[PDB]
Formats: sequence, C-alpha cells, structure tokens
Amino acid sequence: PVIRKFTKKNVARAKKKYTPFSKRFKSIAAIPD
DNA sequence: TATATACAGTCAGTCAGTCAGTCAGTCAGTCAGTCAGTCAGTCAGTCAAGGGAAAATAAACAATACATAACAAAACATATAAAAACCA
Repeated sequence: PVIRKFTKKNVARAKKKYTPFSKRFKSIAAIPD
C-alpha cells in the first residue's frame, strides 16, 4: 500500500561493521595480545 | 289822680358803598443751545518700473542601485546491513 517517495536499488551497501574493537573485550584486563 | 296800652323816638346791628393791596394769566425780550454749506486739510485708492532671488541650463565628476552568477547551509527523505533487543 505505501509508496517510497524515491528509490535507491543500484546501491551497493558494503558489509562493514559499526562496533569498534573498544566493545568486544569490555575491560582493560579483558584484552588479549 | 293814677294805671294800663299804643305810638313814636333812639341805639345798634345790619346793610351797602369806598378804596388800597394782590395774584393768576399772559406778553415778550434775550440768551443760550442747537442745527446748515465752504473750504482746506485728510486720507486711502491706483497706475508703473524695476530689484532680485528662484528657476533653468550646462559641464566635470562621484556614489549608489539592480539583476544575476556562484555557492553555503539547513530541512526533508530513503535504504540496508548492522546492534541490540526481543520474542519463543
């Protein structure tokens, strides 16, 4: 029923992440080398 | 001889004339107060130049307005993979 007011389909979205490394150890002691 | 009645005389009051003051009603000067033309002096209406600042002109020179080209910035909008919830 809805209509998008303007289309982007030839987009090529890149599979790249927004979570930095700062948020996959969660502590100073929690980090490997 | 004396007393009572009437008539005529006599004073006084009343009646009429004499003359010397007096005031109302006019006559009228005169004196003063108020109305007519000349002129001479007053006074504003009117017919003309001309003074002079505004208006117009001109020329060299300066400042502002207008239309637009280029762009900056903020609101409105979508898409999809990715986090993080979030169902189950």
